[PDB]
Amino acid sequence: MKMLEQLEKKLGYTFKDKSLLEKALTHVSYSKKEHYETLEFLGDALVNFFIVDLLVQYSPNKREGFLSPLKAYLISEEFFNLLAQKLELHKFIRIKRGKINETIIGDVFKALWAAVYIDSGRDANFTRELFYKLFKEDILSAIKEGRVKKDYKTILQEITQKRWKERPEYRLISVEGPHHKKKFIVEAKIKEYRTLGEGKSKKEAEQRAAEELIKLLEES
Amino acid sequence: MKMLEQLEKKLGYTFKDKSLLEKALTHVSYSKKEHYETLEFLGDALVNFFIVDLLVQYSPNKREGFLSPLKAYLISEEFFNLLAQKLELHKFIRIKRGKINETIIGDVFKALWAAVYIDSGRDANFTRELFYKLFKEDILSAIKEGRVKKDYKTILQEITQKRWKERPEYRLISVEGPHHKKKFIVEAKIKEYRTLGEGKSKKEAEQRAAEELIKLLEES
RNA sequence: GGCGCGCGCC
RNA sequence: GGCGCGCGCC
RNA sequence: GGCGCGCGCC
RNA sequence: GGCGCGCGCC
RNA sequence: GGCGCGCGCC
RNA sequence: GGCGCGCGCC
RNA sequence: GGCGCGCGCC
RNA sequence: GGCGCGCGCC
Repeated sequence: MKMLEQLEKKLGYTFKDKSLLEKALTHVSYSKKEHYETLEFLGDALVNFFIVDLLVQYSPNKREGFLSPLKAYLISEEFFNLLAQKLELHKFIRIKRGKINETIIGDVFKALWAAVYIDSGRDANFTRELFYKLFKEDILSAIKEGRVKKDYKTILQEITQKRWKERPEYRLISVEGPHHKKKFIVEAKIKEYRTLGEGKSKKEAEQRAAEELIKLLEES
Repeated sequence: MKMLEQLEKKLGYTFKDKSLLEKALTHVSYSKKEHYETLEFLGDALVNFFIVDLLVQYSPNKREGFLSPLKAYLISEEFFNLLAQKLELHKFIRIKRGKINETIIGDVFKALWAAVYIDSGRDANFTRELFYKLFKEDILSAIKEGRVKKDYKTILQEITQKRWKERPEYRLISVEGPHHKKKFIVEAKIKEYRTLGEGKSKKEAEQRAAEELIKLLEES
């Protein structure tokens, strides 16, 4: 069967307007016109909604402070690539050699959903259910394991502990501003590498200091 | 008539579960339990989708580079407050004195949409149309006038030109990295105030330098 | 948009 | 032959 | 009319 | 560079 | 979570 | 009496 | 078992 | 502070 059919089968949906599906699979490098860009823009918001709606229904904790870290991972390039793999998107994409990467597979994943949405006559309910039918389980699992984007302090430690079997040091340099709105400046150190970071709390300051130190190291 | 009815009338929708609507209107300051937080989280993604879907259908230019600045304004606190005013949200919100502001009116606006969505049995199509019936025109107008969040360079100029009838100066300090991936460092100046900014293009560098200079000025 | 330039990738 | 990133001139 | 900023198209 | 849209200052 | 502290707002 | 921001101790 | 980081609850 | 979940190093 033709390639579009193969994907429609993996998708469990058949397009009325095949050009829509093909456009979602088309990178600008392969065609200056009718490529996935606009569908990606729409797909981004669409899928974001699908994910959040599911997250808010199945997350054990309904507090935003808890929902946010989960959502960050659930709408991340890493996770989208995980879901796309089930569809083997890579072999369907029309693109020049040497240009494909995970950002692209992610873009196409999003565009594809925008295409289905449009092809269905902008039926958000139908498209959402189609989405869940394919990925609800993968999403619930991630929510169950509480997967999240590792934070900077955690990332820094893993780095320094591997390359030196040592942990970075954080120290308060200064505190400014009104007592109910203090500004904290903290330094992160490893070996002779040093970086500063400011925040509204010591925790936040350290996070930023860690972020910078990671860059600094990565550069040297 | 009761307050919930007044709002349902302005909304053109009547809730089956009034507690849902009331919760969307309830700030944590008024009640530690059953306040709008989770609905705001869901409403944010929902409304974002409503806006983007409309933008992608009615924007004259379908390129992302063009869509993005419009979307930034269309999903901004400023615009949401504009749409909320039509509903007079402020008088329906349950909150303690001295805490309400535009971020809150924005949160409630979002929560309300999440509430309607849930109350309708998670019917995204119905809710979307309800949304458009009330705000499609306001959105199309904004898209027609091409409203966008003023950028830093523009903001800086307006500042310096008002307070000094003068324009800031930008100058290239240095350029680093591979020729196909240069790093630009630029300085923005006004009077003796000076700030630096880096970017992948001179334009971007200046933008960041302008961003910082605005802060610096605002502080002094 | 036109005329060019440096760099990189196929 | 085709793309990409940046820069300059009109 | 001038100066300048942003964006679109050519 | 040109033209267009938006805006600031004169 | 408990016991406190500085500050701010009603 | 009620909230908020930050910090400390267990 | 130890040290440390993040998050949740109490 | 305790307990829980995740992880890094020993």
